Amino acid sequence: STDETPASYNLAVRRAAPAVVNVYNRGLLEIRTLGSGVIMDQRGYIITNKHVINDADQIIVALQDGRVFEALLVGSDSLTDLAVLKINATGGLPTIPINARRVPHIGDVVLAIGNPGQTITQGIISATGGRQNFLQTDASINHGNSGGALVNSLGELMGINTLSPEGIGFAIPFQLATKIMDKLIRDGRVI
Amino acid sequence: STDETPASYNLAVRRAAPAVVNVYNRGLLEIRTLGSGVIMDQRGYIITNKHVINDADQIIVALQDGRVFEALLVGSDSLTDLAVLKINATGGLPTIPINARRVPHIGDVVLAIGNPGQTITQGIISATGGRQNFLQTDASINHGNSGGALVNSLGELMGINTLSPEGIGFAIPFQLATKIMDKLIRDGRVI
Amino acid sequence: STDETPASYNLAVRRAAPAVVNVYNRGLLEIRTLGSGVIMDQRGYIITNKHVINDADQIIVALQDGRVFEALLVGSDSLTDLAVLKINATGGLPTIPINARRVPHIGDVVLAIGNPGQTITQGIISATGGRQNFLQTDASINHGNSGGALVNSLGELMGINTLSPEGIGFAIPFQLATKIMDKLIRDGRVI
Repeated sequence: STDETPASYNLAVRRAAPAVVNVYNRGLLEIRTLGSGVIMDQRGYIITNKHVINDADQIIVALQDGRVFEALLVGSDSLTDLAVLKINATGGLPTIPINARRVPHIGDVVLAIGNPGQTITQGIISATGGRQNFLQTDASINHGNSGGALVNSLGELMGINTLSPEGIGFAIPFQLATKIMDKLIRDGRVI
Repeated sequence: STDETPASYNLAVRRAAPAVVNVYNRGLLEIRTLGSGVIMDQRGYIITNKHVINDADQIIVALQDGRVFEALLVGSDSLTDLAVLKINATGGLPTIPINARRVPHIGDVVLAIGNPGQTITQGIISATGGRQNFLQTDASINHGNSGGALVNSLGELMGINTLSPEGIGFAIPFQLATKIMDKLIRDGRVI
Repeated sequence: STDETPASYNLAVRRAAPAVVNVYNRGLLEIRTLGSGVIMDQRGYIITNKHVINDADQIIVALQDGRVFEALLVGSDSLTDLAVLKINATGGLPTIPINARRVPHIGDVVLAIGNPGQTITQGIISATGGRQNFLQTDASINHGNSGGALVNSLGELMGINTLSPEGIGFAIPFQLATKIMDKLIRDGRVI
């Protein structure tokens, strides 16, 4: 035992977890924990759930490495319950690994990462995903990880954890989430 | 990441999932989803749960590949809550992989496959299984997969998912299910 | 399929499960199942939950191999809900594998072993752990395994399953559990 290495998905945690953040509201002084989010690129864009940021007076985002920014709402999308936020990117933002060539398959191991410290759960893709139906997994998806990332054993993004037929959780496929993000960055709320 | 392959049990899904079917009732016009089932052999026999087919006016079975047959009830077994159905086998029926030599061990990875699209969940054998006590697993077993198959990482049948001490699901060991099926094929309902 | 070997954590079950025991009460004749426990060393010391043994007239411990001892309460610790018991050690007691050099990492596969036959569930370490916060896992932790062991793929002890924010279970890190045990062996109940 002392010699061998335990079976683990910590590799995927190290690669992906730095990019998953905590999202807060700062009403006026009161601070509330809204949910989780995912940093997508170096420009400083972040995906979360529309319900997380629906009634936010001031939106704060907190990385695992200690940094704390204020975020502005780029726009949202009610059908997929997504929302894009924006923050100034100090040189060096951790971003969620994305592989556009990677095709998710049923049975793929996935970790749901969310920051209520950080909390990670394991399952598989039960079913591959408005425009299209969503990705299903038996990894626990709750408020503490709603808006966070779902990743495979390599750390590659498979989807965005979402809330709301029992024992199964839902994520929005990363292909669709990317397209919704882009369209929200250009136009605003899009229909 | 782009180079490497994600950890996955999709191999077992491809081998086993084609054999798991949807079972319906066709009362007179109304169609209801009863549950799931498993095709056992080329003769066209199918195992499901006695409770799934208990009050069926007309029984319909639907494969993943698009084919739709009517099934007749060969007989049932109340103690194990199993039921054997029969359909005409067009040349080429997908059958559930079975390995009679394979000995299931505690800790074995298992997938619960059921067709409510198809839905798959992952766990292990918590406990190895009337005549004998049943197999236990922490893979989610619900109505959407009740009557479906439980399989290992190789796709080999370990048992038949059944419903009805929390957080644990139950399947009937494939050895016992085979024997009950045979006895139901020969005699009818057996005691 | 017939050739290949199923993915399994049965290795860790064989190494660790023999050490996890059933704990009973023997009030005066009535016998009740209190919960689970873990044999730590050859001296015959056993860890369980303070709540399992809180109102015990007579404490009985039963190994998987058939042996049945009476245990005496060495002392307890309310903050961590732990308790140390003692039994006479016939030559040959199975003990829970412990690796003091092993550092638990987030994402590590873990099995929760408890004896309500024996029942085992699988998850990962969601979060690494009074003195310190506890270890989190998505492996099912219930009464049937409360007081039992949490182990990695190698069978090495990671913590003691404990009961009492949804979908997540808690174990006391094995490093802290060792220290509490020692201090309870020397002084008694410790503060």
